[PDB]
Amino acid sequence: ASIFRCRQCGQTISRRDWLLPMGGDHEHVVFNPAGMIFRVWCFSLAQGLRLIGAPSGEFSWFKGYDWTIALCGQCGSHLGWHYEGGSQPQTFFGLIKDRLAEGPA
Amino acid sequence: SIFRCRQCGQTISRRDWLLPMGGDHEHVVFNPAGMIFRVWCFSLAQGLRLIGAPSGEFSWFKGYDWTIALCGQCGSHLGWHYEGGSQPQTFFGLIKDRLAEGPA
Amino acid sequence: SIFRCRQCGQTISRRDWCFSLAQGLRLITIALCGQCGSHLGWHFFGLIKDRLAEGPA
Ligand SMILES: Cc1cc(N)ccc1C(=O)N[C@H]1CCC(=O)NC1=O
Ligand SMILES: Cc1cc(N)ccc1C(=O)N[C@H]1CCC(=O)NC1=O
Ligand SMILES: [Zn+2]
Ligand SMILES: [Zn+2]
Ligand SMILES: [Zn+2]
Repeated sequence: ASIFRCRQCGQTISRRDWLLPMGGDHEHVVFNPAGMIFRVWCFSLAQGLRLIGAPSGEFSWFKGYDWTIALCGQCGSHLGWHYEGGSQPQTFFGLIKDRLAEGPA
Repeated sequence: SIFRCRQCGQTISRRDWLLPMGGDHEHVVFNPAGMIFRVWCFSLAQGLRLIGAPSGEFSWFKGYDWTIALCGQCGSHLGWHYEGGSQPQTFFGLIKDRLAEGPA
Repeated sequence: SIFRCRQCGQTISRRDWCFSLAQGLRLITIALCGQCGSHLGWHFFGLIKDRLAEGPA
């Protein structure tokens, strides 16, 4: 019973039970076109976020998925991205590990 | 999909250059210091600096000698170059979490 | 060459021992890693190879 909370405001976001091994690992170190590097943990589900914009396929780290920016729905901190439009799974979250705090349910 | 050094962005390898050694490009191995590594095998890499002389001692890959591979830019230890074997003669075993994957 | 739990590094088995002997498991048989409780296989010990790591003795 471990949960991940927004490090800025404490809202519960996801659960350790929901870690998802995308391509063999739940941890992906990635860089965007601006050269910013993120350590992303993949989760099946989340709550308490606000997904902003329409999904985009441009520069997706995960082939066959479109992404949307995920903010903490409470404080607006950028916590990662939601991925959709794929298969097995259809949808999942890539959340920035350093912006989360893990603790007891 | 390009692999860069996670510490500095040096260009290192490509997803196209992954090599399934023994049926898998990923090997999970431990050294005699008890460190566990998820090693990805690549046919080719660039931007590294190979340090020292090859050694067969404790090689995870039978028939190959290894040389330490640093990031040629920042000096971070990214893995090993393997040589002296067959099919292939040489390849790179890089530590997955010391790389960052992203756009070409 | 020694087989260890990939998740926590518990020693499980070796090259010399589908295994005939293992250590460090808890049989529930479903074989859990005794240390971290990862499902590593069943008891003949059958172990998920992808759930192991290999190194020197
Ligand atoms: C595409 C992009 C352009 C910018 N000017 C700044 C940032 C980004 C960015 O992080 N995009 C991310 C979105 C999620 C993903 O999968 N891949 C990406 O590169
Ligand atoms: C051989 C060795 C001795 C130490 N004192 C510390 C670390 C290491 C080490 O990582 N060696 C690696 C080199 C690459 C290989 O294939 N197998 C290994 O165990
Ligand atoms: Zn928040
Ligand atoms: Zn570097
Ligand atoms: Zn374990």
